[PDB]
Amino acid sequence: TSHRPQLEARSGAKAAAYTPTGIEHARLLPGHTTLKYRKF
RNA sequence: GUUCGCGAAGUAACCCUUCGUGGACAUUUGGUCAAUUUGAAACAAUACAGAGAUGAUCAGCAGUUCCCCUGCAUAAGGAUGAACCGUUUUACAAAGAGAUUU
Repeated sequence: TSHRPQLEARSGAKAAAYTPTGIEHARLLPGHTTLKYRKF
C-alpha cells in the first residue's frame, strides 16, 4: 500500500509561498524576444 | 607641499635666501564581515541488518510530503530516492414491541 492514487494536486500556493533560488535554466535564456502584432 | 599677493630681516643690496602673513590648488575611506572551541556542514569510525508487490527473483513510471541529495537542467539518477502500511465511534434518526419510576 506504499503506492497510492492521487487525491488532490500539489497546490501552487505551496510554490508561491517558497522563496525562489536563482537557477538560470537552459530554456529560460532570452529567446523570441519580439512579440509580433497583427494589423490593427 | 606647489603657486599668487604683501610685509619684515640679512641689507642705505629691485641679485638671492630666510621669517611672518592673506588667498588658491587638495576635503570625510573602510566594515551585513573580529583571529581555533561555545551560533551549529556532512561523511567517515563501531555494531547489526541488508530492498515494493508475494511462494521466490525482480524492471519500473507515478502520486502526497511542513524529506531532500547528485545533477547545468524543465533531462536523468539516487532501493520504484527515503517516509506511505499506523490508529480507526456522534452531519445518528425513525417505526414497533415488552419490562420499569409516577
